[PDB]
Amino acid sequence: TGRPEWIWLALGTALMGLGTLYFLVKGMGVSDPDAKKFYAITTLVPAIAFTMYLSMLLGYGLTMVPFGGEQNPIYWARYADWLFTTPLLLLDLALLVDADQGTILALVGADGIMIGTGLVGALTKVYSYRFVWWAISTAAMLYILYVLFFGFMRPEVASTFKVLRNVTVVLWSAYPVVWLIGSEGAGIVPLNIETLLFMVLDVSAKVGFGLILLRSRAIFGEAE
Amino acid sequence: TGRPEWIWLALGTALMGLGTLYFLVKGMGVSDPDAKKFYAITTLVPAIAFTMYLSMLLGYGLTMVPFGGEQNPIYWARYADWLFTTPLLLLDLALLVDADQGTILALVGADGIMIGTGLVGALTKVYSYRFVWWAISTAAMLYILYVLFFGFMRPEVASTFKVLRNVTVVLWSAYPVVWLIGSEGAGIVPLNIETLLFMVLDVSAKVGFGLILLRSRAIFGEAE
Amino acid sequence: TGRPEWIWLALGTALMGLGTLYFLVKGMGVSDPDAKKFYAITTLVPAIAFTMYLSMLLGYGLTMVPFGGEQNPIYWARYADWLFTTPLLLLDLALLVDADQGTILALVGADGIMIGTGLVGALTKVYSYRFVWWAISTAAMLYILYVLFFGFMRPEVASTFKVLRNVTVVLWSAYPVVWLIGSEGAGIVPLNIETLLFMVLDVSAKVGFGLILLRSRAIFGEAE
Ligand SMILES: *C/C=C(C)/C=C/C=C(C)/C=C/C1=C(C)CCCC1(C)C
Ligand SMILES: *C/C=C(C)/C=C/C=C(C)/C=C/C1=C(C)CCCC1(C)C
Ligand SMILES: *C/C=C(C)/C=C/C=C(C)/C=C/C1=C(C)CCCC1(C)C
Repeated sequence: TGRPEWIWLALGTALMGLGTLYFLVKGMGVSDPDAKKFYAITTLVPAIAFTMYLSMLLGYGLTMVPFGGEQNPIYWARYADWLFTTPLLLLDLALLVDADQGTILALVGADGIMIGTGLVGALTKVYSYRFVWWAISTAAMLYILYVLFFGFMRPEVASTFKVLRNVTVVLWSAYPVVWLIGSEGAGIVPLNIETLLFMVLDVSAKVGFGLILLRSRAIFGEAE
Repeated sequence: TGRPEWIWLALGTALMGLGTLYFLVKGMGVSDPDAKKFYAITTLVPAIAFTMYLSMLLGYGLTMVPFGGEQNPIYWARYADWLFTTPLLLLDLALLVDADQGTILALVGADGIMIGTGLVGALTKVYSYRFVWWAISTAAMLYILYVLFFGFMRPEVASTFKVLRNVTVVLWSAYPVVWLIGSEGAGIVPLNIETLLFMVLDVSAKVGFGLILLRSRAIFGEAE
Repeated sequence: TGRPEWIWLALGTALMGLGTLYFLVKGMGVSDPDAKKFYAITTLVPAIAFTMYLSMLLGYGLTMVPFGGEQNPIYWARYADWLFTTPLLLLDLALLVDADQGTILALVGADGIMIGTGLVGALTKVYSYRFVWWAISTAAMLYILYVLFFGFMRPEVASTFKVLRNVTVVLWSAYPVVWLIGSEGAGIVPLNIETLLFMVLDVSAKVGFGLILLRSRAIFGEAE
C-alpha cells in the first residue's frame, strides 16, 4: 500500500509466518509430553502474531482515533495479538520453572491488565488520559518483571530460564518506551519508525525467544 | 421477522434450547467426576449456541458489511458462538482420549485461530482479501483434523472416539464450503439457504454429537 | 465531571484501588501454594475492577444506546469487569471446597453466559427484548446459586465456605434487581442512584468478600 509502514508490516508478517512454519516442522515427532507443551505454546505465539501482522498489513487491524485534534491511525490489532501471545510467553517461562498455580494466575492476570489497559490507552480520545492508562499498564509490567525476578531446578532449566528472563526484561521493557514516543503517545517518532521498532521487538520476543527455548534440553523431562 | 432466514434461526434457537434442557436433566444426579466433565462441556455447548441463535433471531447478532459494492448482512454472532463452542467440542474429544496438555493447547489454539480468522474474513471490506482469511482459517481447520487423525485406551473409549472423530470431520469440513458459497464468500447461495445449512450443521455438531457422546459408557471412569 | 454519578465512580475507583494495594501487601511473603492461589485470585478481582471503574470515571466505558426513543447512557465497562471477576470469585469458592473440574466448568460457563447475556441485554435497541436477555441471564444466575447450594472438608473450610456462599447469594441476587429498576431496564431509578447501588454491591462483593476470605485459615493447606 501507500502507508509507508507497509514494508515493516509485510516483513513482520513474513518473519512470523516463517517462524511458525519452522517451529511446526521442528516439533514434528516430539513425543515427550513436557516438550510438547513448550512446542505448542511456542509455535502458537508466532502463528497468532502472523495473523495479526497480516491484519495490519491488509488494513483490517487499523482504526482512526481522534485526539489532540487530529485523526490518528492506531493499529489496534497489536493488542489482540498481545492479549494472547504475552501470557503464552509467560506460560513458557512459568512452566520451565514449575511455577505454582497461584504465581501463574498472578502473571497471566497482571499481563491481561497490562494489555487491556494499553488498549484502553490506545483508543482513548482525551489526550492526557492516554498517559494515565500507559502508567497503569506500565505498573502491571513492572509487577510482572518483579515476579520473574523475585517470585521463583535442574541446572539446564536454571540456565535457560535465566537467559530467557533476561531477553524478556530487555525486550518487554522497550515496548512502553516505543508506545510513549510513538503515534499512540507523544507522537515524537512517526508511525513508520514506530512500526519498525515494534516489528524488531516482536520478532525477537517471539521467534528469537522461541529459537532459544526450543534449542534447549530444558524443555524435556529428565529421561534415560 | 421479514428476513426470510428467520425460520431457520427460530428452529435453531428452539433445538439448541431443547437440547440444552435435555442434557441438563440427563446429567442430573451424575456423581462420577469424569462423567461430570463431559456433561458440563456437552451441556454448555448448546446453551451457548442457544444464546447466539436467539441473538441472530432478534437481530442483535447481525451487522451490515460493505463489500463488492453492496451492504451485506453478516451474522457475526455465529463467531462469538463458535469461539467458545468449538474448543469445548475439541475438549470433549481430547478428554475422551486422555490427550497430552500440549496437544490440547495445540488444538484449542489452532481452533481460536480458525474462528478468529474466519471472523476477520467475515468482516473484511476488501472482497478478494476475504478469501485470504478463509484460506488461513481453512489451514487451521486442516491442522485440527490432522491432529485428530495423527496426533493421538479402553475399547469403548476407542470406539466412541472413532465415531465422534468421524462425525467431527464430516460436519466441520462442510462449514468452510458453506461459507465459501454463501453470503460471506462468493454469494452463490442466498443467505436464507446458507442459514438453513449452518442450522443443520450446528444442531448435528452440537446436539447430535452430544447425544452420541453422552449415551456412551466411555464418559465414565472404570468402576466396579 | 458533570455526570452526577461521577462521585460514585470516583469512590469505587478509590476503594477498588485501595483494596488491591491492601491485598497485594497482605499476600507478600505467602509461601503456601494453596494460599497463593487464593491471594492471586482475590487480589486480581479488585485490580480488574479498579481499571474498569476508572474507565467509567474517565468516560471511556460509557456508550449511548438508543431505545425507548431516547439516547440512553449505558456503562458497558461493567460487563468487561464482571466477565473476568465473577468467574474468579466463583473460582475462590470452588477451590475452597475442592470442587470437581466438571463443576468448576459448569460454574464458569454459566457465569460467562450470565454476563454475556446481560451485556447483550444492556446494548439491545428493542426495549422489550432487553428483558428477554435479563431473564436468560437471571436463569443462569439461578443455576449458579443452585450449584453453590446443591452441587457440593476441614471444619474451617466448611465454615468459611458457608459464610462466603451466603454473602455471595445476598449480594449477587441484588444485581438483577438493580439492573431491572435502573437505567438499563425499566428506568425507575436514575443512573446516579443505580451507580451508587452497584458501587456498594461491587465493593462488598470484591473487597468485602476478599477480606473475609483472606482472614480465614481455610486458605492454607493443613500443615504442622
Ligand atoms: C510478542 C509481543 C510482546 C512480547 C509484546 C509485549 C508488549 C508489552 C510488554 C507492552 C507493554 C505496554 C506497556 C507496559 C504500557 C502501555 C503500552 C504497552 C501495551 C505497549
Ligand atoms: C457448533 C459449531 C461448530 C462445530 C462450527 C464449526 C465451524 C467451523 C469448522 C468453521 C470453519 C470455517 C473455516 C474452516 C474457514 C472460514 C470459515 C469458517 C469459520 C466457517
Ligand atoms: C464484582 C461484581 C459482581 C460479583 C457482579 C455480579 C453481577 C451479577 C450477578 C449480575 C447479574 C445480572 C443478571 C443476573 C441479570 C441481568 C443483569 C446482570 C448482569 C446485572
